[PDB]
Amino acid sequence: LITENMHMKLYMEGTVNNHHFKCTSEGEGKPYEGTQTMRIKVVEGGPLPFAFDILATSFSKTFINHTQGIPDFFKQSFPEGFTWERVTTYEDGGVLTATQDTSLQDGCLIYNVKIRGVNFPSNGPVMQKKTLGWEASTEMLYPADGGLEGRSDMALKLVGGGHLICNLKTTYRSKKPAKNLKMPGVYYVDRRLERIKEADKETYVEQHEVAVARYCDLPSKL
Repeated sequence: LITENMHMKLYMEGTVNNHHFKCTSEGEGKPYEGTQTMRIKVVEGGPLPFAFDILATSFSKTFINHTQGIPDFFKQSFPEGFTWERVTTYEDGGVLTATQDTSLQDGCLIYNVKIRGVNFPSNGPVMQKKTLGWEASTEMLYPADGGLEGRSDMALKLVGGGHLICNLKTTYRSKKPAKNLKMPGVYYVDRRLERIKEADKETYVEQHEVAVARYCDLPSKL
């Protein structure tokens, strides 16, 4: 059902500082090796007046390599799928919220994303388009209410070097009933999200992510 190779389709709509846009993507990856690729089109609203980089994480939790017994909450949620919602707070004032629906319709993963970003400073690297990709990041995940919550800090590279830091809070909800879910322990996902190709003023973007889950491998004294 969640096979070694899997494809996905995405529809995205939203608003960043009064600017409306829509996106679509199709892609594929290896859900069990944590690897994936999306080719993304801006179909309405382009060329975007803000750095495409703020959207990157809105574009895939089925594609995380879960290893040492680590109950895979995202894969188990199938056939019925799961949702996520997030608020990302940028240290210079911008806030982006995203609510997403992940389903599996007739062999293919369908993603539906709604974005709303406000308060981005007009003199900031995001609105001035002075960003250069994300550094690697670690998410810590912990169980809450029969779902998972996530916490992460991320660094967006700037022109002239230095970083704009942002903070992520995410709630994961299964649509499959709790007595069918082995819930995992507090765990961590390390991930790297890279841009592979762009064209036509970021109206075409190709994006690749690798992600691997872990329990803490450090010696314990207890």
